[PDB]
Amino acid sequence: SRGEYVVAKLDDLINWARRSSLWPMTFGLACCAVEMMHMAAPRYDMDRFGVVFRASPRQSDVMIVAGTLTNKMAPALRKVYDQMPEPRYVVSMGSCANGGGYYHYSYSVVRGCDRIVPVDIYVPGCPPTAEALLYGILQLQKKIKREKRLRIWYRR
Amino acid sequence: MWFEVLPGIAVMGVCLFIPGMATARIHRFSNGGREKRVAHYSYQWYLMERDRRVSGVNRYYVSKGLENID
Amino acid sequence: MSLVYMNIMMAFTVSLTGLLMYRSHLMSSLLCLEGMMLSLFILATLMILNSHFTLASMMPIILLVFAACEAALGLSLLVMVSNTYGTDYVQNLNLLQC
Amino acid sequence: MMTYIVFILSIIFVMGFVGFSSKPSPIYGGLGLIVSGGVGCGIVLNFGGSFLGLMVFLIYLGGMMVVFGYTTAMATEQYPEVWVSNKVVLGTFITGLLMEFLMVYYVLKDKEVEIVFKFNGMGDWVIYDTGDSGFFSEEAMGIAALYSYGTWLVIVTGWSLLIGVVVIMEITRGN
Amino acid sequence: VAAFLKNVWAKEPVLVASFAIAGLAVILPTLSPYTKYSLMINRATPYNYPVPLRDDGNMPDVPSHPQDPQGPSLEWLKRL
Amino acid sequence: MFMINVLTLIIPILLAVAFLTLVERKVLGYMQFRKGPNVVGPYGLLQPIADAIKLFIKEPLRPATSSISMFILAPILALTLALTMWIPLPMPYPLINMNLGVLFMLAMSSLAVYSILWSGWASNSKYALIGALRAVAQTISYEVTLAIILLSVLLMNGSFTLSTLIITQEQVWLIFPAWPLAMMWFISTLAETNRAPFDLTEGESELVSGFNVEYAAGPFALFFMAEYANIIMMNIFTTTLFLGAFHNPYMPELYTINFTIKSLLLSITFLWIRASYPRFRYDQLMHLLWKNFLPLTLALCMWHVSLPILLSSIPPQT
Amino acid sequence: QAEKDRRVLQMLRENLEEEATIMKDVPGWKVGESVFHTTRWVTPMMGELYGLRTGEEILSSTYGFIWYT
Amino acid sequence: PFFDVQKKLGVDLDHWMTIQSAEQPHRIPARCHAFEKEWIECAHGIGSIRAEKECKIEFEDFRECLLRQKTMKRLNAIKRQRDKLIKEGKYTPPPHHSGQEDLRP
Amino acid sequence: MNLMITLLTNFTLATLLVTIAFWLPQLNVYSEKTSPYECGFDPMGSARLPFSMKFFLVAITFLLFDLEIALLLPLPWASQTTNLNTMLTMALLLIFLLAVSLAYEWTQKGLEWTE
Ligand SMILES: CCCCCCCCCCCCCCCCCC(=O)OC[C@H](COP(=O)([O-])OCC[N+](C)(C)C)OC(=O)CCCCCCCCCCCCCCCCC
Ligand SMILES: CCCCCCCCCCCCCCCCCC(=O)OC[C@H](COP(=O)(O)OCCN)OC(=O)CCCCCCCCCCCCCCCCC
Ligand SMILES: CCCCCCCCCCCCCCCCCC(=O)OC[C@H](COP(=O)(O)OCCN)OC(=O)CCCCCCCCCCCCCCCCC
Ligand SMILES: CCCCCCCCCCCCCCCCCC(=O)OC[C@H](COP(=O)(O)OCCN)OC(=O)CCCCCCCCCCCCCCCCC
Ligand SMILES: CCCCCCCCCCCCCCCCCC(=O)OC[C@H](COP(=O)(O)OCCN)OC(=O)CCCCCCCCCCCCCCCCC
Ligand code: SF4
Repeated sequence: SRGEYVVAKLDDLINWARRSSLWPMTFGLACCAVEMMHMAAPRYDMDRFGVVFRASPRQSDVMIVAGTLTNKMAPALRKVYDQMPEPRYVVSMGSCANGGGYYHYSYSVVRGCDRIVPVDIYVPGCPPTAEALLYGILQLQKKIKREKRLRIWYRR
Repeated sequence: MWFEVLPGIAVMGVCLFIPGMATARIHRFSNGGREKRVAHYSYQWYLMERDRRVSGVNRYYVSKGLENID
Repeated sequence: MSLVYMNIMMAFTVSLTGLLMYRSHLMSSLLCLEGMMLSLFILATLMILNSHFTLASMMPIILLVFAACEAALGLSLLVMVSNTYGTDYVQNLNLLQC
Repeated sequence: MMTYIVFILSIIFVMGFVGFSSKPSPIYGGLGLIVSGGVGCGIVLNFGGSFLGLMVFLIYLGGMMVVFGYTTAMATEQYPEVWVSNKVVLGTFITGLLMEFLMVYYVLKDKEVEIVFKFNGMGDWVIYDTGDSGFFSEEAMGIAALYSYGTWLVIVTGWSLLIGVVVIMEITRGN
Repeated sequence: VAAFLKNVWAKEPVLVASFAIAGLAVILPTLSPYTKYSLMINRATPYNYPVPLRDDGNMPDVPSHPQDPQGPSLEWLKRL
Repeated sequence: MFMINVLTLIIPILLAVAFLTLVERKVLGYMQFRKGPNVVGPYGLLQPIADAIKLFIKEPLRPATSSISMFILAPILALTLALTMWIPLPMPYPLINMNLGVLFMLAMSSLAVYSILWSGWASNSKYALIGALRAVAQTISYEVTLAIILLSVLLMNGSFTLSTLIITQEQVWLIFPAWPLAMMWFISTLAETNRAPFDLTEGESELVSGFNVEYAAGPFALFFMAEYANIIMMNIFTTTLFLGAFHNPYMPELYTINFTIKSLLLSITFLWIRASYPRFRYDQLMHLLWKNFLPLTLALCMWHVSLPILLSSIPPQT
Repeated sequence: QAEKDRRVLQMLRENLEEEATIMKDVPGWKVGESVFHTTRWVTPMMGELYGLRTGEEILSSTYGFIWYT
Repeated sequence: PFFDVQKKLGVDLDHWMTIQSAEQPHRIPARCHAFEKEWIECAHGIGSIRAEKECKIEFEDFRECLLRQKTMKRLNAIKRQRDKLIKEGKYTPPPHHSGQEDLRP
Repeated sequence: MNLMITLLTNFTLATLLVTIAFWLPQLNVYSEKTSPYECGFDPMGSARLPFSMKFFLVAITFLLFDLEIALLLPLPWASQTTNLNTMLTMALLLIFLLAVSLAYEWTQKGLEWTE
């Protein structure tokens, strides 16, 4: 049908616009934020791919959990994720933001950021290098590209 | 290198070339191939109204020359 | 007279009855003062431009200058009030009743 | 109904005056005074005084901006009233608009009204002059004659402004 | 007064420049010989119509034609 | 027919704003030893399209504690004032040939501050209030010096008409006899639009985002295009004021090309200034214009009002 | 000046001749009665000339210069 | 008290903006210059008590020139009668009053 | 005629870009996203509290100065008058009084910020 082709092309267009204009949030906690700034360094140059940091959650696309999410910090992270407009993606990077890392058995460490916020991409390492984080960003772009929003809306 | 800032800037040049000249082209289309006459002072407006009345077509840019008189 | 004269005079009377009944706030009265000044300016320049009195065109703008000669002054009569009390209510200005 | 353009602008002028003279909150009073100044400069610009309208627009925009800074600083409330948060403010705004539109309807019916003076109902376009003004606008030459003729006015105005500056310094001192 | 001038030029040169510009702008038009040139240039600009006078019979200073040699000419303005 | 003229005025300036975002990102990257966007298309030509489509399919996020009417009116007023104030600029023939275009642009530049002020006040947040009051401080810092600079530089033109400014600069540029006024005007235009080093309202260091911290996508783009159209209009205004090009009435394209490349160089100079300077404090900017610029502006105003009388060079008013 | 003088005299005469045709059955009316006690010529007012014409000429005459761009 | 300093010292301060018949810039005349000139020349030196009843014709004509009340009343009556005749269908507008008029120049 | 057409066109083009931005996408509103943003934690107090200003004196000075320099704006046209010495003297006197007022504000520590 022609309507299926139309909604498929529109879905491709909006996925291209959303995946080529990722706006992360300036939000770091620990070592992995230093590696994120080294991904923002002139060598790797995230702004080539349309990735540009934005300070406010209201004008941001994704959130990169870079560091250790402790017990005193989790409500703040949850509120910051809640304030972001849809569609919203979370990239968990580093061992601390994945499963607690070095501090899995600590009393005041949340064992992974999955317990607080939904996570799209898990980036392993301590720290995962700027090349690895750029690879995770490109993997997130590939995941956004194969979204099927308008096709499912036409099917539903 | 640096010269790759020159394509997009060039597009900006086109984006700053289109409007203004278009107004001139518009000013060369409505006013019959001449500039749009300016009326900063009331004497110029009175001359504009006299020309519009004397053209006979209710268009001030229709210029009647010395062949009109006897 | 004309019609716009009636409307500007009605605006002046509206701002006058806005000024004369206070609503426990000094800034609102200052805004009413500025509105009456604006209405007087508009009426004066309307009459002057209608009657072709060119040499009186110095009148309104100069008039407008003296607007600040009270209006900004009113603000300088507020900050001490707002240093005397935490707010700028006109019911706090009742110490001179005895 | 384009011949009554100045009348319509004056209707919006009194509408804005009713809007800010009901005193809801000085933010929205400032917005109403900005709207009133805009339509007033439109009126006087329609009468030919473009310089005077632009000048009063600029002056009142600057004054209202300083006022807004003051009310944000000093004259504020936990719950400001927009127009309907207070019964008295909404009520007096409604009766102001009702009186204005009643006067409009009465003057648009028999083209004559008696409020204390006597007013017509025709548009103001009748009272214009039919001749030209040469190579100058009268209002520009009139205000430019402030320096060639009005030496006394310039002297007293400059002295008043300097004394005003000194007065502002002296009042807000504290000791 | 040289020490005061040097100190105020080392501390705040902007005020020194402003006061020098102000002093030149105040004392200079009274020294230049070209102010009267501005005076008759402003007076020689014809805003209004030169309304003629009735010929009573004894007016030797005003001409009958604009091309007559009598009258206020502006060859000085063309020369300058 | 006038509809065609106004749409061909307002659509290319939106395209110019989008490609100004592109040029800003790429030039600012290249001045920082790195590359700008080049992966979206051929040399990154499709990045503004991706940004614009992305921002208009996101959620608007109107807050609950914010007065919704002013929250909607403020970006509309910002974009509107950014649109209907490009008109009196002669390019080389203005769309609206106002007799008092300079005062019109002054008044509508004073009016555009209220959009920032009501955006800060409407969204119930402390950072927005701080941004709005910093905008107020910036306005009272710059406005009087800007107006006196314009008055002193218009004493050689003859009148407030922007169309006659080309005729004034037909012989020589106006930057040669008024270069201190030109420098002070450039700093005033930098501080007017809240551009670096006088940002002070969208401060990402002292604040998070300032007055537009509660404005999500859709309304947030309006402030961005308003700001960028404002910087282009300041560049064109400065070019017309101080760098008047040769105008041929038979070939307006010569003047169009000339002031286009001059305004492009002025915008490049704006971004050149942006990448190289630390942010001013907003009390130091207040003491910058009121103590250093203002006395020199007064002295230069007296000099420029006593100069043409001194030299029999009073310009005509017709 | 001569053209303007003849034009306004023509317009005033045209408005005067059609005033008698419009107002002939009204009681107490006098056609062409002045409002000034003197017989000196006064400058005609815009309502006296364009009082019986269509609105396009009104907008061209009393608002044409100010609204012109 | 009115200490008339200005005529005592011969110094002109605000006598030029007092009336519209004074020395205007570039000899720009007011719209009612003749009426005000006649009223001032009529009521010069005779006192206000005599001038209120001896030069009332010139002052009434000047007030009519200032506000045009009677001209508005006459124009309103003419327009009302014309609209009433149009509504009754007894009157047709002339061709020169409808747009196709061919003015003088 | 043309100015209100341009104003209406620009107002319509501005006001159409929000109703497109509102009614187009998929919205999901809950009572945690639209809270005021205070860097992850809920704020203390309201944003309608008195925000004690410091530059009130310079604000009043700007209130006077805006119109006191707006008196100086007809100085181009004032260069076209026949009487030129009087105009030059009055303009120089006006700007001199402006400079005297500014210097009096500067010397009395009026430009400095409170607290
Ligand atoms: C439009 C054309 C191009 C313009 C230039 C654009 C490109 C260059 C841009 C450079 C970067 C600007 C970034 C922002 C900078 C902000 C700070 C700033 O501007 O501060 C201003 C600073 C302020 O100084 P400050 O901030 O250091 O303050 C010093 C304060 N005290 C002294 C107390 C310590 O300077 C000025 O205000 C100077 C303004 C221009 C002066 C021009 C003088 C001309 C010559 C006059 C005569 C001199 C001779 C003597 C008299 C002779 C008489 C015959
Ligand atoms: C009945 C028929 C019509 C039916 C309705 C549909 C009409 C058309 C809708 C828009 C176009 C739909 C197709 C969109 C692209 C689909 C293909 C795609 O995704 O291509 C990917 C390619 C980049 O590939 P990438 O994965 O990034 O490669 C890695 C790089 N090493 O991407 C590219 O190379 C670039 C893709 C560019 C897409 C077109 C340009 C953007 C849209 C412009 C028009 C709309 C917006 C106009 C302006 C709005 C205001 C700014
Ligand atoms: C004032 C001047 C303003 C100028 C503004 C625009 C500047 C840039 C102009 C265009 C520059 C080139 C852009 C190229 C985009 C990428 C095209 C492309 O390769 O698309 C491929 C994509 C997927 O196709 P696929 O099926 O994978 O191909 C099989 C290959 N073996 O297929 C698709 O994505 C589908 C086809 C998309 C085609 C898009 C073409 C460019 C559209 C740009 C929008 C504006 C156009 C101009 C508007 C103004 C003039 C009218
Ligand atoms: C609730 C919030 C507000 C929502 C609505 C917002 C609307 C847009 C607000 C921004 C624009 C405000 C404009 C204010 C008036 C500006 C006047 C102006 O631009 O004048 C320019 C020009 C003067 O030139 P001049 O010397 O007269 O030339 C004649 C000889 N050719 O003039 C001319 O050449 C004359 C052209 C025709 C003029 C007609 C009369 C004036 C029309 C005014 C329209 C209404 C303005 C309302 C402003 C509200 C502000 C809050
Ligand atoms: C008659 C000439 C024209 C006069 C009228 C026109 C003036 C145009 C310029 C207007 C200037 C307005 C502002 C003036 C402020 C002066 C007072 C002042 O603020 O002095 C302070 C300053 C020392 O700085 P400080 O005390 O630290 O300041 C606090 C923060 N900086 O103190 C100083 O730096 C000293 C300031 C006074 C001495 C200046 C000397 C300048 C000499 C220039 C060359 C010769 C000029 C000859 C003309 C006569 C000059 C008196
Ligand atoms: S994962 Fe390792 S590098 Fe990253 S924050 Fe934890 S300890 Fe630091």
